[PDB]
Amino acid sequence: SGAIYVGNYRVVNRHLATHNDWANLVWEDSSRDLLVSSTTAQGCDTIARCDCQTGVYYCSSRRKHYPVSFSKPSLIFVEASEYYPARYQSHLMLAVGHSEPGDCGGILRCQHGVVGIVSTGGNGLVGFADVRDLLWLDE
Ligand SMILES: CN(C(=O)[C@H]1CCNC1)c1ccccc1
Ligand SMILES: [Zn+2]
Repeated sequence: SGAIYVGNYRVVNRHLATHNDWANLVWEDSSRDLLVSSTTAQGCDTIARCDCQTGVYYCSSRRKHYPVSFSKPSLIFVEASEYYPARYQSHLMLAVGHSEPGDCGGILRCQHGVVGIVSTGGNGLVGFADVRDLLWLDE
């Protein structure tokens, strides 16, 4: 689990979004595994505006942050799940690292802020849904 809180927005994995998320839906992309919901409290997270390919992500299944190199956001084939067990996920970044289902929502961050959230795992690769293109999150 985990979310990004920036201004009056909550960013979550679309597959973990709650009733309240969908009740206050701002934007969702099933191809990206992202949902943004509206919040009453003003969030204080900073979204990275950059093309960093290095950062640190939180891995709940190890209670540890890992520094990683990650690929630029791309259209990536993803398998096995129950929300979508096989399809192309867009705006996805991979790194070599540990991820399990429950690690989804872990934040990946660089010096410039939040890069994205853990979205996919399997074969020792961790997929992060990029948020850096969502310039609207900051206004
Ligand atoms: C196992 N796996 C793949 O098969 C991808 C890797 C690049 N193209 C196919 C995958 C997908 C998403 C996240 C982590 C791993
Ligand atoms: Zn950066």
